[PDB]
Amino acid sequence: TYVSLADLERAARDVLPGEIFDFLAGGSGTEASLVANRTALERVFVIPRMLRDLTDVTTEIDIFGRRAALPMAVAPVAYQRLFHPEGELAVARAARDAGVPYTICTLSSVSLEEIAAVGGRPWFQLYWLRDEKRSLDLVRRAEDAGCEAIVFTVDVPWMGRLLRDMRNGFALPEWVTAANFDFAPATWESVEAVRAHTDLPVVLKGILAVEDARRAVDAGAGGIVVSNHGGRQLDGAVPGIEMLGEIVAAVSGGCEVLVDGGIRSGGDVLKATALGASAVLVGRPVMWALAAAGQDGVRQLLELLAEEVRDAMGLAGCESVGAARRLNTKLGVV
Amino acid sequence: TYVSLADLERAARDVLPGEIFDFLAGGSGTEASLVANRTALERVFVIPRMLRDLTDVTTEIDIFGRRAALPMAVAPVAYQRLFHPEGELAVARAARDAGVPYTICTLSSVSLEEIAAVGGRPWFQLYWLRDEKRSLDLVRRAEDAGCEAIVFTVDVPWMGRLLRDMRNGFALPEWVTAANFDFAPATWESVEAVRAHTDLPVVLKGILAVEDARRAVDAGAGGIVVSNHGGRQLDGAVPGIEMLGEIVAAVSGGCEVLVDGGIRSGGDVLKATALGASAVLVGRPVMWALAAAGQDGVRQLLELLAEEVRDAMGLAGCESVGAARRLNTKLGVV
Amino acid sequence: TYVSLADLERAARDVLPGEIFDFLAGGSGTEASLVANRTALERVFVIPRMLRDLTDVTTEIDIFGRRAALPMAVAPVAYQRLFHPEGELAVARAARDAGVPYTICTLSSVSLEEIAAVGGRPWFQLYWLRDEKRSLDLVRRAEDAGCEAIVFTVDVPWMGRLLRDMRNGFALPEWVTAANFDFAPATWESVEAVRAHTDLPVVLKGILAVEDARRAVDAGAGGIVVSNHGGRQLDGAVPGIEMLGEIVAAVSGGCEVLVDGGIRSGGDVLKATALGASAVLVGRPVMWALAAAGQDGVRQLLELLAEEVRDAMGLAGCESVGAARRLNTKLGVV
Amino acid sequence: TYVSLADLERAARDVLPGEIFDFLAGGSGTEASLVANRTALERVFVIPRMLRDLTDVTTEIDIFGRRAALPMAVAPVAYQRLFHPEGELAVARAARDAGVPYTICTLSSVSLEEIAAVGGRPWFQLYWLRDEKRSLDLVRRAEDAGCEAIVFTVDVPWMGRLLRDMRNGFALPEWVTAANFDFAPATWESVEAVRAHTDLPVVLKGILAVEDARRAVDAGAGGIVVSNHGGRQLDGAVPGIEMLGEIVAAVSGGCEVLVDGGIRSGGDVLKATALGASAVLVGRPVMWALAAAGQDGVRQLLELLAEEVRDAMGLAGCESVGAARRLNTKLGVV
Ligand SMILES: Cc1cc2c(cc1C)[n+]([C@@](O)(C(N)=O)c1ccccc1)c1c(=O)[nH]c(=O)[nH]c1[n+]2C[C@H](O)[C@H](O)[C@H](O)COP(=O)(O)O
Ligand SMILES: Cc1cc2c(cc1C)[n+]([C@@](O)(C(N)=O)c1ccccc1)c1c(=O)[nH]c(=O)[nH]c1[n+]2C[C@H](O)[C@H](O)[C@H](O)COP(=O)(O)O
Ligand SMILES: Cc1cc2c(cc1C)[n+]([C@@](O)(C(N)=O)c1ccccc1)c1c(=O)[nH]c(=O)[nH]c1[n+]2C[C@H](O)[C@H](O)[C@H](O)COP(=O)(O)O
Ligand SMILES: Cc1cc2c(cc1C)[n+]([C@@](O)(C(N)=O)c1ccccc1)c1c(=O)[nH]c(=O)[nH]c1[n+]2C[C@H](O)[C@H](O)[C@H](O)COP(=O)(O)O
Repeated sequence: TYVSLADLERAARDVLPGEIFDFLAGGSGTEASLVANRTALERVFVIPRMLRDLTDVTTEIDIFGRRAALPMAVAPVAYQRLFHPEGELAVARAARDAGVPYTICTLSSVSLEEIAAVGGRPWFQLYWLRDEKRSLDLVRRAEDAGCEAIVFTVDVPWMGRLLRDMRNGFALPEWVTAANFDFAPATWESVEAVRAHTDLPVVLKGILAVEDARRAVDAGAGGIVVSNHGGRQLDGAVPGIEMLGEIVAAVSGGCEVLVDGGIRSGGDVLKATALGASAVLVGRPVMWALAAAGQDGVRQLLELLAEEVRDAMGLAGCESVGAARRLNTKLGVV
Repeated sequence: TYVSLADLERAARDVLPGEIFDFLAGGSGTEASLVANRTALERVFVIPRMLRDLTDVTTEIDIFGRRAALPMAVAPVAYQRLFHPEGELAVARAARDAGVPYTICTLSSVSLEEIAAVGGRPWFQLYWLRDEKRSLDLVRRAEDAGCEAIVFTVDVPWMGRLLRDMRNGFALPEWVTAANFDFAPATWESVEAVRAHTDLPVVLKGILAVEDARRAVDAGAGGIVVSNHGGRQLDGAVPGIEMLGEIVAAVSGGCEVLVDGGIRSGGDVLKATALGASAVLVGRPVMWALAAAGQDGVRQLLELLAEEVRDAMGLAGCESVGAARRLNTKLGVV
Repeated sequence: TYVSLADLERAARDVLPGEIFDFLAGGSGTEASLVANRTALERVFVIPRMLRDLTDVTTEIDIFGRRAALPMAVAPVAYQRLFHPEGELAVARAARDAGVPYTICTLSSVSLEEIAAVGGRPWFQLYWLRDEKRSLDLVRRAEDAGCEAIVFTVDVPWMGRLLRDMRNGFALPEWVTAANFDFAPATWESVEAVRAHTDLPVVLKGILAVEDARRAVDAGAGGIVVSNHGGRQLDGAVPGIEMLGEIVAAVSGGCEVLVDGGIRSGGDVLKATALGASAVLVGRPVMWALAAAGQDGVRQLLELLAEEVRDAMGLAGCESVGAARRLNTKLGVV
Repeated sequence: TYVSLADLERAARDVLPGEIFDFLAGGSGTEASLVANRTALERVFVIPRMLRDLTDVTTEIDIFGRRAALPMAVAPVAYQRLFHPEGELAVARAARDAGVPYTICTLSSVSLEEIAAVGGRPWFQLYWLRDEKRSLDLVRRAEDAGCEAIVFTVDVPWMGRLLRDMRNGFALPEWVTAANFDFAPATWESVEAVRAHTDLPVVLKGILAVEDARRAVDAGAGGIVVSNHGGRQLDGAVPGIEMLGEIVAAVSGGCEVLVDGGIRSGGDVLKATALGASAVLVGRPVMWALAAAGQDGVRQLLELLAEEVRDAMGLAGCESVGAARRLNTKLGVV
């Protein structure tokens, strides 16, 4: 029914109201960083290895103590009921059935306790709130509901200027709510409060500067996500993929280094791991599957990605994800 | 009404006679430098910083002793009554209300004494005239009218070959005059005469060679504008943005280093300051706002740019323009 | 009738059912490596030499002890009866008449004994089978039939995901069979078994990593083909042409270094030899000639390539292929 | 009537039979080098100098002892009566009136004695003939007719494959003859014979390798033309402009270094001299002027180029062509 992610997006374009598709597809400003995320992955070529034993090819990884089926998690994407009536529950169920971590947003259209109840060891994405006490109660909620990691999003002191939204007069419909509720910019002091408040690993999403990666490790982060936020925050922010190699070297095994932005295939996952990522986050494509076919859509996308990943690892001579990290790359043209 | 500068230009294209739009939009020769000004800014990506205190984000700067609201001034653009009946007065009033310096041209279609009377601490742009005595009387006029800086334009021994103008038979209409009047190429001797004749800071516009920047500082310039003149002078002249980093390093704090050409957004201002500029000049977009909506148009453009700038600084972790200058960049592709 | 290879392909597009043309033309995944093979050859420019003695310009080479008319062989392409009723026999006859080695596939639609009987010293391309004993009997067959080299294809643990085929529901027609029959991934242990089983030179096709080239030489390979398999295996695998220079230097005369992917002209052959290749393989264009005009088509293509090669060598000042290898190159843009 | 060279070519496209325009416009093979000649000049940007004394801006040069009005000569272009009934005489007259050297071809459609009689100190371009004695008699003819330099073309052991000509069945019409007559590849021995046979400076056209430039100087060449022959010889040969800087450094003042290919404006002339050329050759654009308007056309083109050159030198701060050679450049993108 679907052979690549490309045909998914077309499906979602038909199903969704254009102002919802635009909300999902769009970037900030002139969408330079949105485009650059794809340019970066397309410039990377792999140097595959030949003739290696591929008896037990496995795409599994251990991350934050738990096994995952792929080196991938579902990116935090707010208001998932915009794309399908079951919203976050459809996606979280498909993620659990696929063995892939799911990231519950601070701004989910279903409450985090409900999404966590689905099972499948989920993660919680935090946005720093007005006062510290509410922020730490959010952490506590997610911790009590059984979430396994606090994904502290650090690149949104405020939202980027999403011009597609401005020229649509797009507003949150009234059947979509911030189910976790009945906002202020974070600092390294905020990170310290969260780290002190939880035993869960704390993961900072939106690190792009080598020195912010070093400071994340010193701050006790269990990991970072190297990310320009899908090109929706600072327009002109460097793509995560372009900083990944440097950051991995500076961090020097001190924490997990994830990357997101533009992952559209198993080959892209391979590239990311060959540049040194522990895992990737996938955002928009998961929402395309959700809008096209609900939970079964996302399941199919996750299975198609699982096959593409295992395909690419074997054709490159990698029996484990660790070996994929030891691949070399070469930059190409366009 | 307007979300980016892009939609402004479209507005001005409708309102203006095509031969006036062409006069404003065009470059010299094959317009290679015109295009290259945009290519240069689009190749630059910022490495934003995270989690920094943004309590008092301020886009203000001190330049030539005075406070400015943004790190930006209105570029000198001759014959502004081509674009609107109020011409330079509409733009200067909007500049003053926005806290942004305005550059009165030697070739303004309203006299400099009138434009300065608007208030708002303006600057005077000088073209070297036939004989030294008239040139220095121009300086004296501008100094007496209360102008705060002499912007000595040094890259026009004569005008570039504007081919759009040749193929339109465009000529100055008879309702547009050089209101300052009832021309010869400048040299370093001319700069010295002007410097001796005024206590105002002297700023050389059109410096592109690292060694001309060094000599500007030795000559006593209070600053330079690194500029290929909007691609209207030497076609094939390197973009200012591409020389900015080198020049800033060679000048080593010896004078203010401004840049112009292609600034089209708050992100572009951020890029320029991350490459080391003290401030930028904006030319064509201001004229688009003037032609579309007179003084209120320019006010809106200046406010939209002010928001975009403050947006971009905060998303990049910069509480001051000084911090924006300490950002790193990375060159991308196309 | 035909002046370049370009007009051949058009001819084949008309003659062939679209799902057969797609099977021939297509790559894996998003076809990034397919495209990159052409991008790589188009970025390379030659620095020709002038005024050298061109009395006896000869395109001949000695490879694996035998003389060849051109520094080129026909790439292994399975199921050649898809393109013409005479299939591999038409191509092998044209190859023999042109003095160019022909590579019999494991998956040929005519048996290898028949294709070898055509004459013209052919080569045998091996895919590792289910059990070692069948694999080595294949080698033995080809050796007994008089094949001169075992081209061990090492980059297909399994096939790449050919999306053009998936979206056509393309399947092998019933008049096309694997005539050699009435599959498992290879390892360096497999290479060693083959080397021990034959006195023929063993050539590993699909080497892209410098260290796999070094290991090939240590393994006793008489040569390698530096190849990403025409962009049909790992999508995103670096083009052979981009690794050729490095590999040639690492191998340091230890074995023949061939390259394939994207060769479309005599100039391309020249580029490959200037980067250090001993010879190239040509795949798709030969099938275009086969589909357009059977054996006479391939003969014409081989003659047109022979002239283009000799043309390019002489205009570059090369009397022998050895001299072409001593040419320098320069990388260009797009 | 004409503002740039662009509008000339359009004029010639209308006037000329398409198979004649194609003969003039076309390159060899896939026309990669034809295109690359323009790409190379468009990637080069100048770093202009400011505020320099421009009292006596002069575009004149001394080359081979004689004064020329511009740093430019008309490239050798065979069979000029294809483009206009007056052929080489129209062009040579316009060249003389403009103070620009003219290169008489071995294959001119008017005899060299006639073209030289026009005046204006012309040059003779030599192709090595069947036997040495005829070749040296050609040199002697040109020397006796008063030619001032032997432009020995060294990059045509035979002609490139001009595919536009093959697909037009283009043949020399019967009103166009090789007026110098009633061919064999050259070697360094041929150069030595010519040098011994004439006191005229010998200039080798088609040098692209740094070491061929060194050997040209050792051979006693009074100069070289760094040229890939307008992309009509080896398709894929590096553009002259891309080798010019290296060659100028290796030659180290030992001979004049000219360049051709793609010169289309005064800016292009400036770029070439900033990379170190003594002068350029211009080919196709001169034929466009000849076909559009005969002798007056070429005169207009030469005057338009003279103005563009003087324009560009002054805007870059160069009072002499020597100063233009001391400009720096910067490579850009596309
Ligand atoms: C597409 C998309 C991405 C969003 C997202 C909403 C959408 C519709 N949201 C929003 O914050 C946002 N600013 O848009 C949000 C939207 C509306 C209101 C408030 C917030 C969140 C979020 O909550 N908390 C986060 O940590 N990241 C977010 N991302 C980025 C995502 O997680 C990956 O970084 C990136 O999508 C990888 O790229 P790719 O899609 O190419 O795989
Ligand atoms: C668009 C434009 C730019 C002009 C301008 C006129 C126009 C219509 N004029 C003219 O000299 C000129 N040569 O066109 C002029 C026009 C007509 C007659 C005589 C003179 C002046 C000028 O007086 N004195 C100067 O110092 N600079 C000038 N600029 C360049 C501007 O100040 C910025 O350097 C650049 O515009 C930044 O680029 P961007 O627009 O992308 O922000
Ligand atoms: C176009 C094409 C290339 C094939 C080919 C089939 C086709 C239709 N086959 C296939 O394996 C394949 N995977 O498609 C095969 C097809 C279908 C079923 C099973 C196998 C073989 C093969 O048997 N054994 C090999 O060693 N290489 C193969 N190549 C790659 C070729 O030899 C050159 O490497 C490359 O074509 C140079 O590039 P270019 O064409 O630009 O000159
Ligand atoms: C366009 C053109 C260029 C020719 C030319 C003929 C044409 C129609 N001819 C031909 O040899 C040729 N091979 O085409 C020729 C044609 C037909 C029969 C036999 C010979 C000669 C030639 O006699 N002796 C030479 O030394 N160079 C030649 N060029 C190259 C020229 O002098 C500059 O190198 C280049 O044109 C600079 O580039 P640009 O045009 O961009 O300024």
